[PDB]
Formats: sequence, structure tokens, C-alpha cells
Amino acid sequence: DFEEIPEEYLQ
Amino acid sequence: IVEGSDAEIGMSPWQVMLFRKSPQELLCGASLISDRWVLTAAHCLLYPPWDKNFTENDLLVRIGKHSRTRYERNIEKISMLEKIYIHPRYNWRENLDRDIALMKLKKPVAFSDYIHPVCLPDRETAASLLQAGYKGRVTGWGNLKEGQPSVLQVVNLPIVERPVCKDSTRIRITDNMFCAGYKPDEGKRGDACEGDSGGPFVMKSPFNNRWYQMGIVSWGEGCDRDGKYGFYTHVFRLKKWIQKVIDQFG
Amino acid sequence: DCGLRPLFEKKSLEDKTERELLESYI
Ligand SMILES: Cc1cnc(NCC(F)(F)c2ccccn2)c(=O)n1CC(=O)NCc1ncccc1F
Repeated sequence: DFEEIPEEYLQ
Repeated sequence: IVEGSDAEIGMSPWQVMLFRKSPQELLCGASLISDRWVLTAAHCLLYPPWDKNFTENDLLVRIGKHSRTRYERNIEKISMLEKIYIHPRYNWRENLDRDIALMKLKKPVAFSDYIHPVCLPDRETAASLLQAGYKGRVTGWGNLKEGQPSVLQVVNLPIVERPVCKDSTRIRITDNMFCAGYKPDEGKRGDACEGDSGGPFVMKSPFNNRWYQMGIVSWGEGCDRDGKYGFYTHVFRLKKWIQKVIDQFG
Repeated sequence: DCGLRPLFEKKSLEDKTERELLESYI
């Protein structure tokens, strides 16, 4: 149940 | 954390969350010791028995958080890892001896009211504070029972005599560990639990009012079980390796 | 500057349970 973190970090 | 309580805002600015990218989930706790280095438990990254072997690009470090699941915009900072260092003599085969690891961040993180490094003990501080009966503090977003907290939890636990630690388990205990927790007859309780691993065990020096990290949440048998105690990596005992790595790769 | 919290030691404010720790260092 974690809130979506910015794709800018997952890139 | 079992039998703990909600932490206050900015109460543990060195608390770090080890976050897994895919799937997105809480892996472990960790601590900020400088603007570029994070300290955690080696078993959070490597543990062959459970096929665990995370690399740099598999994780993310989240600093300055309070809420476990929410993305705290404008408050927390997420960082990538440049390199991971696990103690060369980490014993994952037997008792997690030397359960320690360092993580070099891609870029230095900026400090703030919610992000601040904890101190590493010097020989004297360690000698005078690491004594049975003396209390330390443990923090983490781990399970509340052997379900999950909304915000960072905190619990203060007393350090326990080595003999008692030894006699509570069948596991071979080394000088690189120490245990903490209340005895079954002391009334109060509390302990770390799954998800808290790698987190900091800190103490406040009555000499200079600074907070020092004396241990790392390492292992235990169950959580808050009577007659059992949590075991922590003895940070000072391994400071030689810590210093060696930092001034040789930082 | 390590170990001194911006919202506590820096402002001379104590958190709600640090006293328990200090009292144990008898
Ligand atoms: C990786 C791991 C494997 N086995 C654990 N416990 C079982 C054991 F105690 F018998 C043990 C200790 C050392 C090596 C193998 N097995 C353990 O505690 N961890 C680490 C862990 O899960 N730590 C979390 C934790 N830390 C302190 C208290 C409770 C708690 F869940």
C-alpha cells in the first residue's frame, strides 16, 4: 500500500 | 517496533528508509552518518539462505520521512546509490556476525529540519555508555507485532548483560554484538521486529548532549518474546572498517 | 554538527522520552 513515488526517481 | 509509540516530527532526522523499486516496498531501516553515507545491516542487502542479493540499482534511499507509505512531498528526499560495501567477513552462514554495510549516495543530500546525520562513537563515548542497564533508543517502520504503523515508531530499551544474552539463545554470540530489551520480570516490554532491520540503536551522551549510534538492529528470535532479546551490531567494534571504507572511497 | 537535532537540541527543546534515557545513565 505504498504511494506512487515520482518516476523521476524510478528512472 | 513492538510496544513502541509514535515518534515526534524531527525526532530521528538520521533515520533512513531502504526502499525497493520493483515491487515498491519497505526493505529495512538505515541511518545517515554524513551527507554522502548511509549505514545499515548487511543482511538487508545480502542473505543467500533467502535468495536475497540486492545491487545498487535495485534500491532507493528515502531520507527525512515520518509517514511509512505516503510520499512526503517537499519534506523527504529520495536518493540513488553509487556503491554498496558489505563487510568482507560478514558471516551470513552462521550467526550474522559483523552484520554491517555502508552505502555511498549518488549525490550529497542537503540537510534540513528533518534530515541530519547522527554521530559515530569514539572509544571513550562507547566505553562510558555501552553498559548494562543503560538505555538506548530504536526506531523503524517495521511490524508492530510478530500490523504495520502509519508513522515512524520509537522505543527505548535497556542494554543487557552479556551472560544473560548468551543464555537466552542457542546462537553463538560474538564480541561484535550486544543485546537489549527488558527482562520478563521488569514489567515493561518492547523490541524491534521485521522491517526494522538495519535501523539505528542510539544513545544521547550526557557529556556533550549529542546523539550517537551505538548499534544496528541485527537479529532476533520472534519479536518481543519473553526471555528473548534483540541483538545489535556493535558499531564501535567495527569502526576501523567503517573509517577505512569512507576515507578510501569517499 | 552531528547528533544535534534541528528541532530539539538546536532549540533547547527535549523530546517526550529522552529523559528516560538520561535517567538510566546512573
Ligand atoms: C536475516 C535473519 C535471519 N534469521 C533471523 N533469526 C533467526 C535466528 F535468530 F535463529 C538466526 C540468527 C542469525 C543467523 C541465522 N538465524 C534474523 O533475525 N534475521 C534478521 C532479522 O530478521 N532481523 C529483524 C529483527 N531484529 C531484531 C528483533 C526482531 C527482528 F525481526
